[PDB]
Amino acid sequence: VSTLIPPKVVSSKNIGSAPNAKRIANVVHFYKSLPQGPAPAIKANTRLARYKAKYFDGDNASGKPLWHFALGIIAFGYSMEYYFH
Amino acid sequence: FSLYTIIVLLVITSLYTLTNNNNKIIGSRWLISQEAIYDTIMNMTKGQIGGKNWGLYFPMIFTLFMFIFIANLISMIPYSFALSAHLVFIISLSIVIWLGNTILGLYKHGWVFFSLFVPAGTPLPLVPLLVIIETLSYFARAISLGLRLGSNILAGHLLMVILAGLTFNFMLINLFTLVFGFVPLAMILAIMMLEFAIGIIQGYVWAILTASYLKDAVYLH
Repeated sequence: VSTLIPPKVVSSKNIGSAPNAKRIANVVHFYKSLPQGPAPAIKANTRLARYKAKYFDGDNASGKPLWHFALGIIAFGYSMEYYFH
Repeated sequence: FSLYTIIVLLVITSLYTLTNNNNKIIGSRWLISQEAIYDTIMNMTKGQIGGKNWGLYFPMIFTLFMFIFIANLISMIPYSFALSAHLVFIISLSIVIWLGNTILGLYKHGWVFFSLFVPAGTPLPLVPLLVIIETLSYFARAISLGLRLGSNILAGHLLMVILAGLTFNFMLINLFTLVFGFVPLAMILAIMMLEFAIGIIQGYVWAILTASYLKDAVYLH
């Protein structure tokens, strides 16, 4: 004889179907993350890492590193050809 | 030649390892140069071998694709890395690919693989001729893959070499120091832009042909 109780029965009722499914996905995606640009890790110098933080950086990454690599390759090849040819 | 083949390994290993500053989702300036080619590869592979088992049989076509296109790229440096002017490796691995798709067909189909050389519907009095018509072309297209890439790359390498060697009297003693006397340099530059174009296009088209042979192998037509 008791009336229905919508706001009293919300323990099992969630927000539709998709919103409750994505609530767990969105609650923790924003929890454990850097606030703003933390840990840049820019500093690196290990020849390969020296190239990474010197010319191979993605801020520009223009053809200048490629031209420098080609210049070094042809400089080595000149001596190689002198040895061979 | 061994040290020169390691160089292309180092350059394309650095394509991602020496590119991503922090492995950002937005992508670095050289991560894009590889994800774009990956997108193109997945696109025309699902276009050509579209259906089941295409994903399982995509990766080796992909690997051949970068192999060939950076192999063509290194042929731009003036001491051109055109396989050290030997280029027989292309033929050997073309034969390898032919054996690979032959075994693919022989395992996926077996006796049905012999029906790959005959189409679905043929006239009865004319099938015994068309079977041998379609067979020898299939066994023969094991050098056609090699001579294509070999042709383009080393033909370019030796034509620039020949033009450079033929350019002896252009400015030292010849009084014509204009483009009339500098035709060698002009056609050298034109044929090098042509070389870059044909290298990239031929890498893409050989990817297409290898995907087509794989489609002929794993499926029946």
